[PDB]
Amino acid sequence: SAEDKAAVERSKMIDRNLREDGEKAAREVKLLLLGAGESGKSTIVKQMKTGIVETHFTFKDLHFKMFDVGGQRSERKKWIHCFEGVTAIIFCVALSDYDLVLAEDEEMNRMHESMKLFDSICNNKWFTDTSIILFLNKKDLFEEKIKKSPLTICYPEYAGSNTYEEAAAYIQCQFEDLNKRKDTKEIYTHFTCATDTKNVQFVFDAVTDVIIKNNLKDCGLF
Amino acid sequence: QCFYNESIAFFYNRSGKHLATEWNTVSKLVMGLGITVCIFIMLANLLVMVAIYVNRRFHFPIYYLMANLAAADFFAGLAYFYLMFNTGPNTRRLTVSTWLLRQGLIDTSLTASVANLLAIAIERHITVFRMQLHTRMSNRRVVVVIVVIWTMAIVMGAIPSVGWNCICDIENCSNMAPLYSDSYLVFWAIFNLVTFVVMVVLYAHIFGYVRQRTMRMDTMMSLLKTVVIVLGAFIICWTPGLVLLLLDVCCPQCDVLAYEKFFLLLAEFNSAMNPIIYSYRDKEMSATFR
Amino acid sequence: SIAQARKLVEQLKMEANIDRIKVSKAAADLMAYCEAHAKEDPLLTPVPASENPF
Amino acid sequence: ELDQLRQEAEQLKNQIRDARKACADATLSQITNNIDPVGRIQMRTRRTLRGHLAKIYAMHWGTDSRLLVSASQDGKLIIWDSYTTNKVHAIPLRSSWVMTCAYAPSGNYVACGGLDNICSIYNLKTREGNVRVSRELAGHTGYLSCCRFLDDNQIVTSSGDTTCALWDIETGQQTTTFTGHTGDVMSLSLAPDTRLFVSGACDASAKLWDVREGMCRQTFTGHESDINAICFFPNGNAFATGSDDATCRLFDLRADQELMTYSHDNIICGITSVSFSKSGRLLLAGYDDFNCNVWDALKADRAGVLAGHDNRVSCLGVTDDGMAVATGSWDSFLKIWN
Amino acid sequence: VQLVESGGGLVQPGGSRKLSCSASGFAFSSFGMHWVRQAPEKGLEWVAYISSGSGTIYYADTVKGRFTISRDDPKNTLFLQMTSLRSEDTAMYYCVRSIYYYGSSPFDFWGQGTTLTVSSSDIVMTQATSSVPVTPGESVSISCRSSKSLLHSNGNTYLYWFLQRPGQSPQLLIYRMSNLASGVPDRFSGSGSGTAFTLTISRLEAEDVGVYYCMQHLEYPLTFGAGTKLEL
Ligand SMILES: CCCCCCc1ccccc1CCCCC(=O)N[C@H](CO)COP(=O)(O)O
Repeated sequence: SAEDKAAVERSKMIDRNLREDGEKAAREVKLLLLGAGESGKSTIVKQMKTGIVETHFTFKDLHFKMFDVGGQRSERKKWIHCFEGVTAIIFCVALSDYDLVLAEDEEMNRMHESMKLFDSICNNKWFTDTSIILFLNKKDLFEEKIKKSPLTICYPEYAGSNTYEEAAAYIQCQFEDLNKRKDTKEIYTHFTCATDTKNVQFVFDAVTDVIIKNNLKDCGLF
Repeated sequence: QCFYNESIAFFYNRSGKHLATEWNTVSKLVMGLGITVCIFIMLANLLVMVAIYVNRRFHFPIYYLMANLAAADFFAGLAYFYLMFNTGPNTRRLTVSTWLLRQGLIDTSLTASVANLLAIAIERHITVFRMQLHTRMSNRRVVVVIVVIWTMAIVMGAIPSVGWNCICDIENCSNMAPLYSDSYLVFWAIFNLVTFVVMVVLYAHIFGYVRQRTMRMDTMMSLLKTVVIVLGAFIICWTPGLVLLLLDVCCPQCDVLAYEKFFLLLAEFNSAMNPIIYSYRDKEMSATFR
Repeated sequence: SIAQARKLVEQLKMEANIDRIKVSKAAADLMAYCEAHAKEDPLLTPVPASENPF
Repeated sequence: ELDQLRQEAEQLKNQIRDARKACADATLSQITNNIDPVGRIQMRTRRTLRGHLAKIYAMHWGTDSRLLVSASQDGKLIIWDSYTTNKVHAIPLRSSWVMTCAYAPSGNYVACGGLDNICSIYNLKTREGNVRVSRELAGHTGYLSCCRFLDDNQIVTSSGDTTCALWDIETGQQTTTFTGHTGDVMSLSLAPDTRLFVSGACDASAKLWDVREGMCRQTFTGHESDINAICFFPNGNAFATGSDDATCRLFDLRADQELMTYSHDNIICGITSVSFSKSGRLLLAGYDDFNCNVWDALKADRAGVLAGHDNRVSCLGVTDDGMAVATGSWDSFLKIWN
Repeated sequence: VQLVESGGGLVQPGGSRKLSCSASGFAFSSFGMHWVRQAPEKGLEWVAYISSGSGTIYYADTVKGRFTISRDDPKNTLFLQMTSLRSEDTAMYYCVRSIYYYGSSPFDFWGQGTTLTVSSSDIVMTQATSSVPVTPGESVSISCRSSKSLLHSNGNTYLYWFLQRPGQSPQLLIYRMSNLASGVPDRFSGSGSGTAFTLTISRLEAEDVGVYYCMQHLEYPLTFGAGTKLEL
């Protein structure tokens, strides 16, 4: 029909718009963030330039989209699957939470609570192949905190001196051991660096590596 | 002056070559080793193609070129298998047309194998150098390069079968292939030489890029191991043949006929090793073997 | 938590104070409606391609 | 005291449970023992709609049984023409995280929502011929899981804040708020007469609500895990729930009990969508098995399967006239089965 | 949502003049545009058409290869390039918008058109009623006849209706048989099948007196009918 003929011209005009848009979305980078209330996710976001909040930034000729979804306060078991296949999962924990506790629970240290969230995400059935970037914040306050208090409060076992060098290191590693997908996904842990702000550059590099390494994975050249 | 009048005997006798009407120790040995190599190539490629087709997981462009390499090497196995059952006394049963058929099969099969290796190299360079995570990959550039490979393979195996041979210039042509011309052997060997140097530059660029970017931040060991073993198979299976052919066409008094039957067996052994070089690393596909 | 409990108890008391019919009769009613509209169902009885919009 | 009311409250559950046994005269499976079976239901993919570049979560038929809507994480809302497979509208969303769709009964409006906690309403019939967003219903504190238009002005929504709401689109305020769910609400279904609606929540219970009063009339339990989909029987005197226990259950509103469970030993993944047939004889349930089963709704015998999708079947809807069944999935394709 | 066109006036024969129609107030990039001309004493006559995004350009028999039609989406304008005007091109050139999708209403909005006075296998729709006398508050029926079965296979009778009040642009009433346009009272109604069509007005007023037109859209070049003026 003359009308129906113009109709299939609309469906072709629609499809052009869908393609151009599809391939524009592809070049943008999709990072999911999680963490504790006092983690420093806020501090990370500042460095980078209700509902699910999205933030857009460009760096070294590449476009990044960070999804702060910590404000959902519902059940993650129903809505996390929506993020399956994000480039990488930024995760923030505050190193100065080793000696505190949640004011609501009895004696679950904040640090032990942070691990519990990290355990469930690093081994989540939906992110088997997804890499994790792990930011550890409040490293500065942790230096001054560890100079006065012991670390043994939170971790009973510690074959180590109360020096930042060793103190931090044990924790990092203690977090990194959580993953049973050792031979699938890479955790690139970095300590939040105040002045250089290269937290952004680490992610840039960590993503390209996640990409280049991933390119290596599907292509079996690895 | 062109003559397809004469038989194979005239062409051999014009060359330095010997017909070998009688069986030989050497002939029996090479028949056994060639049939072994051919059986190995055929079996190994059947498994690779069967696995690449049975799993819907291996339905992506890299695995497409992998299955294409398995098919090309199976074609090479068949060509070398047919070249056998036609050597020693059996060659005396040949004619000009049939001899050209045999040599053409060999040319197109090996050219296809070399082109598949170059194509896989070019693909890995592209996949590594893209700067996105997912990039929904189409089936366009894989099928484009699959037809380039096969077009080039068929044109290269047919050119001497038609026009580029010494049916017209008896004086000016090869010592090993009595009918292929020095021009054709130079061309085939410079083609393979530039293809090898292209594979060398591409994998070196891959290594350099990955090194710079990831070291700015173990992968280094695996990448260097894989790169070295991929180029090594090619160099230790081709440098012999290529240098031997250049010697035939350039060097006077270079007795190059003596280690010919073996260098071709080495070049077929390349295609023997290819399905396992390109399937050992992929834990998943390798294990799929059950 | 006293308010939540008080709002809770009157909810079930309202829920318990409803007329309930036997499953015997309600079973027949679901049987009756399916058979009464059986012959108007495209998916139950497949329709020839002449009256099939797809 | 807390214990006084609690020891009281646990008693009130007893009279409800005591009366339900007294009304359990005979099982539907015993009553429908002599009904002639439905026979093998061979249903083939007639149309396949392509154009989504991400996983589909939601679709809704039109009341004219020809047009339909779909949303995906690509941040596009597409109105399809099922007959000619051609796109009528492609609506860009402000939020890529969309989990629900509704197509108004008049077909003048379409609504979508998700993790952005907002129900956006798009106007289709617009003088300037470009679907424009009409209203943004922002009164929830959790992801929206479902939404169903009553009229061009009334829309009822269920969210992850354990509450359902009835809205007034002109004013953009909740006319009524339905509370009482102890878990995240996943789906709602409106009655044929649009006077009642049942909602399924993550607390393994379904509640019958009254749209005018705003109070819960009945609550049905029996499932073991989250209830992910819900639909009334065509007569509005029954409804079916799909859960993560890989069971579908047919509840009655008058008898206030459970009638059937549609469980098969082979099936171990969770039900994502359920829908009925125009006669109520077939219950189509979209599982995570990547396929979709068709149940005999009065025999509880799996008669028919619709296996055409690569990934999980997210949404599954049947037309008003029952001439087709369309299933969406995470493989980015809608398929029309007839 | 107004449409205004520019150009026209007085041109000697053989001259080439350009008509520009500046769309304003609607999504011009997604509207298929037409041109329809009306002779000073005669009825409407379709001339040109462009689809959305300049994908499809059609023409009438009398202007094939003589007219060039173009659209400028970013500037929301429509152009017509006329070449070697003949004496039979004296007409008011309306500009019409139309969008084609399931259930849409093509030819819903008509421009004011421009006056152009040059110095000096096709469906035919037939209605033999003109200057019909009628009184306000009575019921009047307007009949139309086609030379071809407009009822397509899918069941769409691509017959349209229009109403041109004296000194105004044409206005859509019925975009397909048994359908009613937007912003038109319920009084207008149309029932017909195949080649026989009627337009029934239950009760009329001084506002809807004027000339009525019938158009088919089964296939190009969208031949119109003669006028049917209501006398009052
Ligand atoms: C035709 C050139 C294409 C390019 C070179 C292929 C190649 C590579 C590496 C070693 C050798 C070659 C071919 C050499 C001739 C082909 C043969 O079969 N020779 C043997 C040598 O003993 C006699 O075969 P025959 O006379 O017994 O039939």
